[PDB]
Amino acid sequence: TLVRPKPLLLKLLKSVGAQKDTYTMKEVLFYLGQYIMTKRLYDEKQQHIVYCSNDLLGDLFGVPSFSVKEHRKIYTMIYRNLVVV
Ligand SMILES: CN1C(=O)[C@H](Cc2ccccc2)O[C@@H](c2ccc(Cl)cc2)[C@H]1c1ccc(Cl)cc1
Repeated sequence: TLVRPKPLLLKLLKSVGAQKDTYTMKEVLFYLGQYIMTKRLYDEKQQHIVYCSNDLLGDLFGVPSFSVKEHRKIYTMIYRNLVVV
């Protein structure tokens, strides 16, 4: 499943080295994750928790925080920022 990220997500992916306009979900998650890890949006004590308030990611996802353990929720928010090819 190749997807085409909407402007805002494309901007975040490319901010961590992404170069294409089209990607597989695994590549999206990889860059999305390198973005979180690079910025250190996660909590040191509760490392599965992400704080993205006032961030590009918070804008993207529409939430102030989320847990990486909630896969369906993460998939939902990501899907809202891409069109499936
Ligand atoms: C599946 N996956 C990844 O591919 C990347 C891996 C990565 C880490 C560092 C540098 C490059 C690539 O991120 C994973 C991950 C990110 C953040 C947290 Cl808090 C936990 C796992 C994890 C992940 C990516 C995105 C999201 Cl929203 C949740 C988890």
